[PDB]
Amino acid sequence: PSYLKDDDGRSLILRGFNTASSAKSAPDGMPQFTEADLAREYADMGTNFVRFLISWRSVEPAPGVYDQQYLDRVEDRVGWYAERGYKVMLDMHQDVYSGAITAIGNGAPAWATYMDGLPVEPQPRWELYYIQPGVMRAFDNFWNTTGKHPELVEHYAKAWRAVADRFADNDAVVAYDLMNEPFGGSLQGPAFEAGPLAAMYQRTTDAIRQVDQDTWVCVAPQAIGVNQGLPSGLTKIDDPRAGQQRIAYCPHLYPLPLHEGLARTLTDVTIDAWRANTAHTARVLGDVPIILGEFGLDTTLPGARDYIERVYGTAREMGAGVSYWSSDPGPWGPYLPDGTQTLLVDTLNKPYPRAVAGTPTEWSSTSDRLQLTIEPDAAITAPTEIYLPEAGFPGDVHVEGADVVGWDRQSRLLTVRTPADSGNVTVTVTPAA
Ligand code: NA
Ligand code: NA
Repeated sequence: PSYLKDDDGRSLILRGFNTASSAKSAPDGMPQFTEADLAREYADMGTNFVRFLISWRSVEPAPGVYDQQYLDRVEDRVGWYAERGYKVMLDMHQDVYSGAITAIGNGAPAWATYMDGLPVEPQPRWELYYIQPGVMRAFDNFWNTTGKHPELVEHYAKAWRAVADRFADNDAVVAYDLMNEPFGGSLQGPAFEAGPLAAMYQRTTDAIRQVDQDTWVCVAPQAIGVNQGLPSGLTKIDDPRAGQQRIAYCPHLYPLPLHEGLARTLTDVTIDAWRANTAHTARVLGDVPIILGEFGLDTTLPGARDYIERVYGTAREMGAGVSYWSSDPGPWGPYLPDGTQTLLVDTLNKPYPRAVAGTPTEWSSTSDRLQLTIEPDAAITAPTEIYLPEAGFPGDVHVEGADVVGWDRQSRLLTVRTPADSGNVTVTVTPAA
């Protein structure tokens, strides 16, 4: 597998949350999430990544007019993450196109929503709004399948350029996720993914690269079908940056059965199919890094822990980053509304390598042990950086295979140094006696 890298050339293993669904309908575009909430997250789970929801409607409230005060608010939040050593992926988020479809949808500004008078009647599940005539038309207009709105993708690309212009020099931002769960309307499958979807990604990448040459551009397949383990027809996106391509692949995982009986078997084979397809499309895109941009479930469902642990194990084997859906309060999230921890906290709170001085070829961890094998890179001078939870590591560390450079018992960051001229190096970290 391939990895995103920090400025020191270290390979990044990304672990965090989507923050947050509450942003979707917030008048000011911000999630109901405070700096104290982030402090709690970090203290409880030692996460190092966030998929932070932004919105086109907040970026471009009128055609060609960008809201710099909104971008100030996003920058403020990114600062909270920066102060705690997080890396940030900005997600241009939508579901069901726009709030203006009837609230139910979110994403596009009202001026960019053309339903052409076609109906959007109430449905028993939110996902079924996607196939209502007015919503299908709004998407068909956006992709210019109707031929009536070529301007919409151009506006979208330039809205992304405005965001990239603000964040190009932001050391905490590592990725731009160009579109949440792309939906093709009357176009579905390769006709959509290799057609207007890929075309929008190319135009948007090109626009972004006018102002930001180094942030990873992350592209998703269409969500319907592919979320459930079907193949993607997405095609390769060109990166005009000088030097190596910085495109990454950011699919989601939402097995149909969602964890017991035949449902468990179906979910397990879905993971297998999803893995094979994800690996294939990551190759098509140029042997690119993978970020599992969303997965999640009601943690109060029997079998939830086993599912979660299998997904993280799979991500680890694939060298994938993970942003769990989501940090929002409730049974899916790490905390219930009153602040009580769910199953997720103890499940996610395990040792992991955050930034590796070389390619991690394999690793494992339990509550009181981490082992990591590194393919060396002599060019990297920064140490390997590892998270160790206090539960299992209440005092000092015992490290075999590396020299301890620092052990910060407050931030929970262990830094170690390994030789680069002795082949692959295995580092094992356990609690001091
Ligand atoms: Na409109
Ligand atoms: Na950056």
